[PDB]
Amino acid sequence: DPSDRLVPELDTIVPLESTKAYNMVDIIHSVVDEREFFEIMPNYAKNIIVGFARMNGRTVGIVGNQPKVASGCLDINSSVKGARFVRFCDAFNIPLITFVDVPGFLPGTAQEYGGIIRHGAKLLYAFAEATVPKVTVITRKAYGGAYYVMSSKHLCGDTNYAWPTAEIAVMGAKGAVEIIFKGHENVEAAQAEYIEKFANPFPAAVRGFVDDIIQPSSTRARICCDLDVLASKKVQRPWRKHANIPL
Amino acid sequence: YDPNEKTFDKILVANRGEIACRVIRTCKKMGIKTVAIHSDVDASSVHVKMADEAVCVGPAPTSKSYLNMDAIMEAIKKTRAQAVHPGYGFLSENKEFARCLAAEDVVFIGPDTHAIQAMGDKIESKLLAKKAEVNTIPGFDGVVKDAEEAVRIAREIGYPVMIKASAGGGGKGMRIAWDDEETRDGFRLSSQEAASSFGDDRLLIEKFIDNPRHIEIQVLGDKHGNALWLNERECSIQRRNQKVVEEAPSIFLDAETRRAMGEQAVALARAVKYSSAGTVEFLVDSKKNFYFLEMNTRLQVEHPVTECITGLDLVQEMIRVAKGYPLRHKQADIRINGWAVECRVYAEDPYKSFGLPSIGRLSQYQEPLHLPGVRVDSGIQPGSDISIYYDPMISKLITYGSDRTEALKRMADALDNYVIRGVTHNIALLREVIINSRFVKGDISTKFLSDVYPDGFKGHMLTKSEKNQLLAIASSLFVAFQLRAQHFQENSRMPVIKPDIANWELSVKLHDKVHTVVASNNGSVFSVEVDGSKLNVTSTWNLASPLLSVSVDGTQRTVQCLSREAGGNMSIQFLGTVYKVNILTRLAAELNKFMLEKVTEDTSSVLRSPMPGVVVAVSVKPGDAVAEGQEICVIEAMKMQNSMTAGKTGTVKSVHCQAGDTVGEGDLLVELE
Amino acid sequence: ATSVNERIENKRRTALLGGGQRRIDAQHKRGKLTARERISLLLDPGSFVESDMFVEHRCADFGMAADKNKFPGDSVVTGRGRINGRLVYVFSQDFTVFGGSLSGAHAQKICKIMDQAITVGAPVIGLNDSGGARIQEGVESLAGYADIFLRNVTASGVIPQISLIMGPCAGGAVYSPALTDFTFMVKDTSYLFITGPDVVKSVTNEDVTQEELGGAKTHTTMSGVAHRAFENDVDALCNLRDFFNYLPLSSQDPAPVRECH
Ligand SMILES: CCC(=O)SCCNC(=O)CCNC(=O)[C@H](O)C(C)(C)COP(=O)(O)OP(=O)(O)OC[C@H]1O[C@@H](n2cnc3c(N)ncnc32)[C@H](O)[C@@H]1OP(=O)(O)O
Ligand SMILES: Nc1ncnc2c1ncn2[C@@H]1O[C@H](COP(=O)(O)OP(=O)(O)OP(=O)(O)O)[C@@H](O)[C@H]1O
Ligand SMILES: *C(=O)CCCC[C@@H]1SC[C@@H]2NC(=O)N[C@@H]21
Ligand SMILES: [Mg+2]
Repeated sequence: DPSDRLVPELDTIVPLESTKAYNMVDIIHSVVDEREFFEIMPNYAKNIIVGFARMNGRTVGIVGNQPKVASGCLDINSSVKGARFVRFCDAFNIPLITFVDVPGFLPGTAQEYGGIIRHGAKLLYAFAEATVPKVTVITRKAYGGAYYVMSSKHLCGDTNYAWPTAEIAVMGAKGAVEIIFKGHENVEAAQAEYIEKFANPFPAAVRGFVDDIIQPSSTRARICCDLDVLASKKVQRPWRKHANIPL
Repeated sequence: YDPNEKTFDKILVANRGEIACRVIRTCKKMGIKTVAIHSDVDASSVHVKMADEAVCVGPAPTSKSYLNMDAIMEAIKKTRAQAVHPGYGFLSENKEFARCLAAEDVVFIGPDTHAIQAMGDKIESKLLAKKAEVNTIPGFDGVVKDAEEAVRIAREIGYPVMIKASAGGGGKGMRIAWDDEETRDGFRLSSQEAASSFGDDRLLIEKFIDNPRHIEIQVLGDKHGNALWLNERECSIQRRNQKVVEEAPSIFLDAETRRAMGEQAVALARAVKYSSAGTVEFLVDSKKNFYFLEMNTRLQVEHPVTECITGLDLVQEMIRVAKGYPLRHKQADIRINGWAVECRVYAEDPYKSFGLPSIGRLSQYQEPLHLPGVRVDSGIQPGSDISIYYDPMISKLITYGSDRTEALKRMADALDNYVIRGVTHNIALLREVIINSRFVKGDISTKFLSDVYPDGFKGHMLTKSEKNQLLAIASSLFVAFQLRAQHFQENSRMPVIKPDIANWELSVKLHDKVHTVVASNNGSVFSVEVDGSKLNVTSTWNLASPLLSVSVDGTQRTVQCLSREAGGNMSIQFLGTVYKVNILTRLAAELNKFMLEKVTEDTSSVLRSPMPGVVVAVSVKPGDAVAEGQEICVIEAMKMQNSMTAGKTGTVKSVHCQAGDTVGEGDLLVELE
Repeated sequence: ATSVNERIENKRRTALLGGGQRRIDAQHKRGKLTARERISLLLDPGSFVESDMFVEHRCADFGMAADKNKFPGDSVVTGRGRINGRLVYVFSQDFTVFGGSLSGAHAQKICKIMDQAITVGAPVIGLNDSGGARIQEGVESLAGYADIFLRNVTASGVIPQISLIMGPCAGGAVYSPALTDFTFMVKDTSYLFITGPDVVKSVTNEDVTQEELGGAKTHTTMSGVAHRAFENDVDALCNLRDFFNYLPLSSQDPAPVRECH
């Protein structure tokens, strides 16, 4: 299986409007070697996908958001499911690949009473601790804290790319307009000017938060290349007996 | 392809798919700026990116995007277009489009409105043919208005009487009847179905020719009163009165019949004053008696195949004629060059109803363009999804050669080397049709698919030698996968000791039988003993390429591996048919004998809401029979709608929730069977 | 006449009064102390050393460039000090300036003090009172959060980290307390939730108030997020000093041994 294989079928898998959904497992199958993917916990907390695959014959760990199930939102179960998989992959020198399409954290009294804060911290900590190579690709959305929970550059990420349909924002364009232009209350033009500058990956790109805006069809050909370079990655951290996971 | 002559600078193509791609290609070959229309869904199709520029016409449905005349008019107005090509279908027969189009300076590339209105209706075409002193089906003249009239006419016009609703088309509104009671009941049924579908309410009743050959003559009329017949074609292989496999040089027909039919078609075209490309369909019986059926007044779909035996670009000649130039060819210049056979590859399941439309998204798509003598016409690229709004057809595959046998062999090779993954297609049907003994011999009628497979499409019944070849190939693939799994990079801390197993003793379960296989590996050679018979398999054993070529006992085979599980299940496409084989080791089979059967009943009758939210819409009601993949109740939740689907094929027992209702997580929404 | 010295004095007097006087009156009306009062209560008298006093936000969108939207300190007071003679780094979020919402400068100051603490090997105490993240600045604000979060994960098991929630805290400013070793809250004035009640009503369609969604009782009795709750800010800071006396300054140091009677 050549490492330079093109994947044109991913060039239009993301629907035009953010309202529709798509299957992330299709992207994962199109990207990995021979489309062979060993999914872990496939039936539990289905709004997140974790598994083992191969890139250029090297074992890799795949994490991603599933827009089909629960809109791709993060909750307690998905956070706990992802955190331990990431920790195991980091403990045994296995690279991590992340596909990001997440609108935010699931709200409600149930999530707060169950302690969504602790488990979201679990996932954030798991991604921040990793010293293995990590590659992130943002497909459609990254809003709120879920943006940097899902292996952002600011957690010592290695390479991050954005598809042309990426949407990186602090929070929803509307709610941002009313919270910023509260006195203006002229969303007719306020939203139009907001969706022209911030409803696009250009802000994070010009700040350098993403390395490059790549065509989807080159995804695999990029990732393999990165995994060939990052194989010698070594980082140093302050000494400690062990850290304090927020368990 | 002379570019010196002046021709229209701007052409708009009012179609989509393969035909739009073909017109764009032939316009680029002759130096014409092209315009392509497209709906919102098809905004990234092949013909849009191949065109110089494109104009969106409207929403997804064809009744609002490509059938919207006003959008086409404004698109032509803005783009300064000079000509328009309708391809086939859609507005190619629209008189209103023709008149509003001729209202301005732009010209319609095709036949005149007079021919369109003459041939749109069936009875007028039949009476014109009668006035054209050409052979026709003996049938009633006019429209039958009562069942009693139907039966009294059926007394004399023949016991095997066919009733056809006037106008319309597409294979509907046609039905065969035997008895007078059959005559009257078919009359009434045709009446209400024509009212519902066509709305014309006019019925044409005529004799049904038994076991006919659907021959077709391609004519190229011009503006100077010249008609040329471009040989013949055969479309006998039909499904629901829709053609699937075609052959340009018809073997049953001979030179004298060819000349007679060509002269008849030319005379009919001159009578109708046709001034573009078209086709005439005849039903040749056993005794070489043909009768006029329909003269298609547009670019016929099966046009490319005759090109392979003539060498003339039909679209180019249509454009040149529309300009006004005289025909550059003579009747004597037309001849037969080699052989050409083509098949239409649809996105349908051939196992059910001989092909029923399916939907999906194409994850993998590759055509055998590298194979010799193969032409592929397709508006399909990887990532293209098959929808319900349009014709569920993938591509058209044409093979040309010196003679019939070479063309059929190349067609079989091309079908074996065709990669489609994402939807279900009818490649198995086409390959079995081309390799059928009757098809090779030459005994074909319009009932080929019906009589050859009476109980339905079942798959390629493979013989003993073919079964041994398949088992050997599957076992060799299994052993190759194991050997690849044994290969690791050097560790230098815990060295790997590769096992020295020489013989692999496998149990291969196929269909229902179980076979014992002994496989041995020597380099790239696999010596496989299946039930005593010894075979040798050699290949490069590339486990990642979608197409794998092997050589079993000298015979070269091309197979695909569409699925593979660690349990032992494997789906392999061999000779066009997908076979499921379960491969285990002998010890694994002996231990599996103890395993108990797992009964799988499940529930799949309770639907749970993923989160609290407002159900945007519900498309089901209690008592709706639904299957897997169909959305049940789309729920809007936090600027995102989830189209939740049923787990199994069961009738909807109850829809507890309704549209515009707010629910919590895991509430009672839908109960199924 | 040199305007540099008078400018320095004016900027100092503006920093000590935060983002205004009527805002401070409103803060005290709700029973809440200001950030500098909290720092003064927490640390030993005459031991606070402030850092990044004049650091300013650099956003220039939606009118943030106007001097009316320019406040020295930028809604956070960071520095070092001593509790019972032992060194500790501290930051207090000033709700007066833009609701205490995070920005580039805010996160930079917090990250600077955290880096200094991990360099010398001293604990970090953070008094959280932040309405959220400055949304006019945009994506950069998120980066701030993430930077802070990274340092938390880097400091876990190296230096003790304590968080005291003394006001509303929503959005991404709920994960820094979660990543720290211990979290305390003040009753009836502190809130911890990812999304406010209005969003919950819009999405889940259930009407709740702030107190029952993220209040101290909720997070100390049925959520397991907070460790203790205190009646008011004075008692909370006294108990924080008492608790701080227990811990070692770093994982390299042994357990503190006192004099016993
Ligand atoms: C899609 C629908 C949406 O946009 S809802 C989610 C985002 N919209 C918001 O309003 C969230 C921020 N508003 C909030 O009230 C905060 O979440 C919380 C933590 C609850 C603050 O509680 P509370 O003590 O009642 O503040 P308040 O409303 O009385 O106003 C006081 C000052 O605080 C400020 N503040 C607060 N958060 C931010 C923020 N993220 N960015 C900028 N400023 C913030 C407010 O501007 C307000 O300023 P001022 O003193 O009224 O001039
Ligand atoms: N009089 C007839 N006797 C026997 N078979 C007939 C007769 N008329 C039609 N058929 C059968 O029906 C098939 C389709 O008929 P026909 O071409 O009229 O349909 P259609 O849907 O209008 O087609 P098209 O797309 O060419 O307009 C023919 O190929 C032939 O097999
Ligand atoms: C779109 O309407 C999303 C609304 C949910 C808000 C999410 S939740 C977590 C993030 N924190 C925040 O304040 N907004 C984001
Ligand atoms: Mg017809």
